[PDB]
Amino acid sequence: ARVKRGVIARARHKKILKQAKGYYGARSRVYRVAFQAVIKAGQYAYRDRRQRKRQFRQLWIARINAAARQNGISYSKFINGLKKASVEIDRKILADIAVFDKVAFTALVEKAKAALA
Amino acid sequence: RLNTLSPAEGSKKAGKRLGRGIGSGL
Amino acid sequence: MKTFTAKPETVKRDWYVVDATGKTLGRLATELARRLRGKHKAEYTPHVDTGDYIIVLNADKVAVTGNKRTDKVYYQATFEEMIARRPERVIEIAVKGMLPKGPLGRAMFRKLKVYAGNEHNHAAQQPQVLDI
Amino acid sequence: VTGSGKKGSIKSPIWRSGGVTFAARPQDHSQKVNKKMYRGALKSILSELVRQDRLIVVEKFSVEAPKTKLLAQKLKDMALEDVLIITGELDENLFLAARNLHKVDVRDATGIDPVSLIAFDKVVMTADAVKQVEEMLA
Amino acid sequence: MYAVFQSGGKQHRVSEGQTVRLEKLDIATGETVEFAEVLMIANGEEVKIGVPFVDGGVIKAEVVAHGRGEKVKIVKFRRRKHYRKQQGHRQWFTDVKITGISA
Amino acid sequence: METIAKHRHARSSAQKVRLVADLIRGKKVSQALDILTYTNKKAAVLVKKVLESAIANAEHNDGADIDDLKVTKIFVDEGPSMKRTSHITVVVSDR
RNA sequence: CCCGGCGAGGGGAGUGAAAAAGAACCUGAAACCGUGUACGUACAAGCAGUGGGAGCACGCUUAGGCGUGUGACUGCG
RNA sequence: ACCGGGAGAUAGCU
RNA sequence: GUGAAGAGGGAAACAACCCAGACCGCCAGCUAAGGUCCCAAAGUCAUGGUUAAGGGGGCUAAACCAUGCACCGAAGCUGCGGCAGCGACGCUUAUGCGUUGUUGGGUAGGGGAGCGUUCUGUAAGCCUGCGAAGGUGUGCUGUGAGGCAUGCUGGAGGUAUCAGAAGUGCGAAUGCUGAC
Repeated sequence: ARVKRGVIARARHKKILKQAKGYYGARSRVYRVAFQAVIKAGQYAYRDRRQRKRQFRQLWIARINAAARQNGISYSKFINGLKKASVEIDRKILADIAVFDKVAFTALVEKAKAALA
Repeated sequence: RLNTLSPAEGSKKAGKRLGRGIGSGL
Repeated sequence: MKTFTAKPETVKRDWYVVDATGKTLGRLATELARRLRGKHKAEYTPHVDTGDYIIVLNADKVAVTGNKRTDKVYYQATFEEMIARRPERVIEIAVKGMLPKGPLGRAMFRKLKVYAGNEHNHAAQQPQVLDI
Repeated sequence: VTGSGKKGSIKSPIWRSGGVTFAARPQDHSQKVNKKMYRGALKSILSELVRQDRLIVVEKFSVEAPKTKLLAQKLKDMALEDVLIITGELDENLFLAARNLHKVDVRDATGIDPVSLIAFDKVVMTADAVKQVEEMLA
Repeated sequence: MYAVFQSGGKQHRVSEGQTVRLEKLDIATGETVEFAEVLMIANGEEVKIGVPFVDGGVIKAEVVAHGRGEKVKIVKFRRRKHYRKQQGHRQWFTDVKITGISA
Repeated sequence: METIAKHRHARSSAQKVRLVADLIRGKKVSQALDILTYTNKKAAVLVKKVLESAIANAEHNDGADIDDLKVTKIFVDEGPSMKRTSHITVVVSDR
């Protein structure tokens, strides 16, 4: 019951390669290197799926601090006032408001200052 | 009705083909 | 929706005037570096040159206390001769050392123009008055 | 493999045109089956055929002449086209008539096999064949 | 003129008419859902949130249809020890159309 | 109107013929012939012969206006190995 | 019939279902080598991937925005 | 010295 | 206890130092170690003192001591969604669950559940010249091995469901054959 492995092997190689487009030469043509490149790219993607949260958190904090400093209050004191003011607006929405409309951010910061003491 | 006939559960074991990949154990 | 990202073409960057008359070297340089990076603006983006144009005037008035007046060294070179020949170079080197390394960092640094005299031909750009 | 020489070796399985590592040899696959087991299987198959209305009993099944047309007409009259006619003494006329028809097979009482019974839709066995099978199965 | 509300634990700022992505909340396609948890209402003169979870208004949303997200490949494998472990993931989601905000 | 002519199994290295052909790609026939006349490389003769065959095919099979024909496409490809042969292809068209 | 050296080779006409069957003649992938289109590209690096991502061309999108094509810059590697 | 066979030789480890 | 067989964060870099055991997705929040001058996210925060001792620049605090309130800070905890194992009340029996609590890093190793290629019966059945096998792109689909429909080429075979047998799944053995 001899069996030829050509069809399945070629299909597997095509499946591996099709998800390796654009890897600067050998990595997109040599299977022995293409498989390793794909695995490394997958591992990096897995790590970045978690690092994205950290990066966006840092960006939002920076934007909130930049917006607040225009009002004369540091980011730490601003968020402390918001927490003591009993406001659950997260940092993403704060950054969006700061970059979109400044009136809402002014209201938020003045309420925070009022609630600081 | 040769299609309907099937072995009793547990009578036949596929067996282990060691050395074929990593997801099959050995 | 996706978080807003600064556009490197439609972002408006203004002009400012900074005077180093009796200003601490470290603090003034740090404020200049922070402002040039655009972190002060709400549209701050790490990969976009959103900073403004800041003009530093009278670099010869740089103030440093303690023994650093003579202990400081430059490359050999010393603080006294370097400040005498070109006061702007101290601020330039400080800002370059206090900015990211790469094409974006050098591009942001290029926007910093410093002179030892109050008069400057760049006044045609309507440079705003700023205090450090 | 024809040839020789060990200058490694050319007849190794890895080498092209080399011998097979586990070359097969002519073997036998026959499996022993207990006589009581076989009789029980036959009885179970017969019971299953009976309960499914796939079994037809006829007092006598005879053909006047060894003509396949007559056998085909007789089977058509009984709404049968794929059957396993079973009888006692293997009449020459019936066997000759049914030899050509691919869908119709006729065998003596002692020639019944599990595969033949199961594969064919309906099984027709004469009363004499019924008695012979009953005696055989004990 | 918009509103900030919390649905799946992550706050969303949504404008009227525009559809917004939300977690797979178990509700029939036809029925509309009211998001009483409104964390901010925005207008020409926005009303501030004196008390958390302002109850001055509610938000109407309509689930046009459910569905699964885009295929994502995860490789828990690491250390380059010559093993492959690829798994597929397709997160559930719902696109809800919000029309009308109560101040 | 786009005539094609090729020479198969040319007894010349593919790289040299490519070098010769690249000098005339996108040019016009009138000056392409003159450029090929003084090219001392051996492949120049073969390229000129192929171009002449292309012009002959265009003028005979197709309608007219040999003068305004342009070398829209020209290339050389590797051929069977006995040493490597080459296949030369030239396309001449009014546009 | 024509170019080509009365060669090789090729283009027309024609047979043929097909000449995407032409005697190197069923099907004809990969490495390798070429032209066209779009994008980026230049001090050596040591990785040349990955999250964000403008810009650059092409379609949908009333549009906004979306996918596809490359990937300036940027966190990590 | 070379060719075919004992020989898919024998212990060892890679 | 750490690696072997444990990811992640901090100590500039670094297996041994500290916190901390990665089921998966989220552009959600709260924390441990360590930090809040820029590089780089956080106090150029307050109180009473010492001072010249300081990964890059600079530091008169941007160095140190003690106190207070804050913030950043990981794959840690929590919020939503999704999958699987296991102990348990109930119908349910061959399974759906109304659920509950907990678990889901992992080499060697053991156990369990699966996809895929050839042939044989099913099969003188089904599809198929209104287009089979193969080649080549697309979309859908399954946690995966895979499956399904279709554009072009291909131009005549493939085989459903259920069972039986393998010369059965290549990434390297200075492997062998052919081509570059």
